[PDB]
Amino acid sequence: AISQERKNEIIKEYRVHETDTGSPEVQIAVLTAEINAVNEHLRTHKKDHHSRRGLLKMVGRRRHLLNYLRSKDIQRYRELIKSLGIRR
Amino acid sequence: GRRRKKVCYFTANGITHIDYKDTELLKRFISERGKILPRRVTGTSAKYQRMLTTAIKRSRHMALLPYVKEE
Amino acid sequence: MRTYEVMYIVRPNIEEDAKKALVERFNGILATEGAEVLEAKDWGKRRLAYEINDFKDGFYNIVRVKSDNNKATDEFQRLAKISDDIIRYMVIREDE
Amino acid sequence: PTINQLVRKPRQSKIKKSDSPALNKGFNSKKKKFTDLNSPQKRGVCTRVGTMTPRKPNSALRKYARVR
Amino acid sequence: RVKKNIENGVAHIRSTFNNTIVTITDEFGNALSWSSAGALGFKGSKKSTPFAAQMASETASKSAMEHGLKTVEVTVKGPGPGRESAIRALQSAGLEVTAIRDVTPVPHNGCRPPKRR
RNA sequence: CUUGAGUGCAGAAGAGGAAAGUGGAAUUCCAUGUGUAGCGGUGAAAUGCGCAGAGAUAUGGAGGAACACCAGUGGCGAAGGCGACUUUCUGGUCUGUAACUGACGCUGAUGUGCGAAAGCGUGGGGAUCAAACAGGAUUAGAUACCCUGGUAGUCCACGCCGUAAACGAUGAGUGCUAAGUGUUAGGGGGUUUCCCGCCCCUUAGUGCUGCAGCUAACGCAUUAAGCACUCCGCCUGGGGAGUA
Repeated sequence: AISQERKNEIIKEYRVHETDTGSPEVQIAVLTAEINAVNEHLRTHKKDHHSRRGLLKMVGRRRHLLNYLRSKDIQRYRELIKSLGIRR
Repeated sequence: GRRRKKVCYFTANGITHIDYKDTELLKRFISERGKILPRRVTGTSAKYQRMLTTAIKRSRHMALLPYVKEE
Repeated sequence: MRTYEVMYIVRPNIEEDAKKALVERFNGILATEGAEVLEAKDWGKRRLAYEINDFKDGFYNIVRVKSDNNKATDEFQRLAKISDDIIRYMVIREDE
Repeated sequence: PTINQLVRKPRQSKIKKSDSPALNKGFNSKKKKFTDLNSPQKRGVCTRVGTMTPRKPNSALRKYARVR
Repeated sequence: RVKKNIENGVAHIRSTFNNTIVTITDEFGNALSWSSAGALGFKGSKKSTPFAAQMASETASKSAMEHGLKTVEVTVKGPGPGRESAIRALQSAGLEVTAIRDVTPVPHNGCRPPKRR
């Protein structure tokens, strides 16, 4: 859907400190999983407008988080985009 | 204001109910004509008012309530 | 991942025990998909608030299931219209 | 407007058009080239003369003529 | 079959703006007898005069009691000004109507009817 | 560094979306049964329906239609619009939250999606409704309208459609600023049995009166049309002509 289960599952790893709430690496992992799920929904919901707008904003915000991870960091970004395979 | 109706009848209920388990509370929720005693003259908050109304309208669709009731 | 309830009105005209086998087989075809079935219960005899075809009486059955969008609501929404001894249904979220 | 869109724009005025189409000789008598001559006067002939009538009460009969 | 003799039928009352078609029925039910206000001389702008409804009710009620009947309900549909007066003169006309039922069953946002007027 | 942003936990939150199914009263049509004599629209009616049953009835369905109340400044939305029920698998709502990387933010040319209705291409439906229409009043003429029926299409599939009063002709976000005074969800404190009962503080919106302010006036006025800020578009008399 997702809920905090898979969220925490995929944040178990990229946390600079395991208590962090910025450092979007784990967060962009969550966003990746969630946009995948909503795209499955979109393939299920062929016509609408909510999935379109939601994917627009979500993927854009995650893109900007990556851009930050490319400006704030230089290796974490790439290592994500090769591991996560998103926003390369 | 505003123009809702009496509350605190939930002294033995709340916050969310029922949906259907007491036909008698629904007897007092809205009118008996099939028409709906409005939130203006029912009272509970639009969250609970809306949920109770969709409960009763389902009961209508559930045949637990008549969609329209005759006399 | 979600939760989903369901009501439905099994009818008085049909045989009570054959319909009982039918509704327990419903409990099967609902729960066997990983559906967190909680309880199914029979209202018993009652005057319908309004009949649909000829059914002055009828029985009700309610289920609670804590499950995603694709275990019971998907499958039985179709297995309900094929269900002919029964007049109607109402699947809902599992919150009451 | 915002400073940036002000920059990427000229804030154009509402410059008028001379309601007197006074295109004087300019390049009329060579190449027939249209030329905005603003001359206060050109020489030329009224090939026809006429007289439209005004309405009442002031029946001040005004006379016209078509000119080149 | 013709006029199904019961002592408690339903007197179906329609009173349009250019007709008052009012009839006796049963709860079974079926139509037995009626009359139209336009049919009864009141015509044109008069096809639904209050006394047109009154006398059409007279016809229908009279036929109802010669069917053999004392009590009767009223299915009062066509919206008219004189149909209620018709009802009153029927109650006083030897009929024992006790269920005054002016019926205008609205559908549930039923399909858009002929609306223009 | 953090609150903004993030996201973090706890909740609260729903006509939001689109797919699917379920019901209902019933437009209309029609089955059956009864039943007239007229229905019929009017000034008269014509017509048009119709005596073999019209108009009407009661029993029965059909199709398609949008869903009787709620409904409200409820709400969702960014709008179009979004209300029968349900689910689909998601989009969004906020209270609190401070979880802590550490500005990650900003509106947004181009681009660009989404999107009343009609119309329409195609392929179906057509239940109404319905232009045109004609019968036909009316009157040489009668579509003029008052009829009767029916009518493209409305309605289903996608496109074309992308347009409107989509209007608040109030771009967005920011944060400040008397009040009274509600709401819609929150929360807290005390208050008391759940204070739910009260009050009050704000959370975030949506009120009415009104400080100041400002508007030609109108009025807003914490939700400013008051104060300011980055970012969009328009407007340039009328109209000519949204038309070429």
